[PDB]
Amino acid sequence: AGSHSMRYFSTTVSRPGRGEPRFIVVGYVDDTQFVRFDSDAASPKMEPRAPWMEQEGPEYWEEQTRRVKDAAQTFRVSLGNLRGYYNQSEAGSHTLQTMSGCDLGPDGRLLRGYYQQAYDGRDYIALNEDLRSWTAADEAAQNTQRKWEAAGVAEQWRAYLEGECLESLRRYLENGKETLQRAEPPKTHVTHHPVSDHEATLRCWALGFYPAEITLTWQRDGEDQTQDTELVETRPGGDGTFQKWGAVVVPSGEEQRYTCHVQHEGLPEPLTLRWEP
Amino acid sequence: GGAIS
Amino acid sequence: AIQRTPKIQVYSRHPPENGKPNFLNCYVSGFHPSDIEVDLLKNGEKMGKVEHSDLSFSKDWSFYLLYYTEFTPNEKDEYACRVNHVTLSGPRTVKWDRDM
Ligand SMILES: *C(=O)CCCCCCCCCCCCC
Ligand SMILES: [Cl-]
Ligand SMILES: [Zn+2]
Ligand SMILES: [Zn+2]
Ligand SMILES: [Zn+2]
Ligand SMILES: [Zn+2]
Repeated sequence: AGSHSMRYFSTTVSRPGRGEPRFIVVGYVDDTQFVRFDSDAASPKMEPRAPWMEQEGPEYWEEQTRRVKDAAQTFRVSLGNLRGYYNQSEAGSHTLQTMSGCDLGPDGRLLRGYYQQAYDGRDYIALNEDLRSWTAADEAAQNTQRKWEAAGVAEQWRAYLEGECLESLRRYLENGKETLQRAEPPKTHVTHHPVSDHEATLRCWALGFYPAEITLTWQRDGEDQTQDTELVETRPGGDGTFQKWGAVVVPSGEEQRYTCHVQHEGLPEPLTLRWEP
Repeated sequence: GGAIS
Repeated sequence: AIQRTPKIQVYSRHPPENGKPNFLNCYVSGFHPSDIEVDLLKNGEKMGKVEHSDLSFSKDWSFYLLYYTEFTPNEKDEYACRVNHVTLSGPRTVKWDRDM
């Protein structure tokens, strides 16, 4: 594909009276998970979660583990500071989430770099697209913004996101190319289930596709039936692929007025389906 | 990295 | 703090056929905070050998998890996923619909 992404998603969750906050990190290339870390594991280390990662040598895993353990400590201290900023009790559990990563564009350059944090499920602070400034989501976060501006934190992220982030992504894309670079088109079909003598559910299926981005719409007389379509969230097959369906309930006598349209980057051109008894 | 909030 | 209620989908990896080995999936998404309880049920009873994905989250910071286990569907057996989360009045149970 012309563009690719790498992301790390970390979750830190405090548990007052029950030890250190738990720390979980997962990394993704596009929609494929490739590593994990869990501080509650027997002997916490960064671990592969895609087979093409297993060829990285031990020094790779040692450095990633060092960096994650570093982050874990930073984020535990951060949880303490944030409970201060927010005047909160030491008795309650709180959650710090971070996202970071890079999009590689077809010109081989950084399409966009990211670093953002959330506290208890809400935006807290984000690195702006320019990789030189911050958006604080509230007054508490302005504490952080001020500290980070003074410490030149943005420039450190800019260097990472334009350099090592992209270099790493390029390497993973090469090491995993046979699966990461293969867009698998959805297998599609329509099912039909009478709900009465007079109406039926037409369900449009898309199965086994990669990546997860897809558009599935029902149309009648060339117009989207979005407000009559039940559309489920795109969901994992469990085998690295994704699934989705969309359904409409229609009068039996007008079943052939309905067509399902599917768009996927793995498709030469959009598909058009219909109920075919 | 080391950037505490 | 925000709270969001879990969405739940129960489904098989491959189209189900009686007597053929498959995978039973319960995909739980859009929830916050992250603590959550998920059980796969066979005829009302908890299945063993249930695995789950590593905790991740979406653009809106809401979490998602896939719970899954091997199964061989037959007409006699009923399957379901039961989810408990702080945002719920009580556990939500979603039956597997094998004919979609
Ligand atoms: C400080 O906030 C630590 C953030 C980690 C920067 C990414 C370094 C590259 C290795 C991936 C580790 C991801 C840990 C969340
Ligand atoms: Cl740790
Ligand atoms: Zn590509
Ligand atoms: Zn070493
Ligand atoms: Zn049916
Ligand atoms: Zn577990």
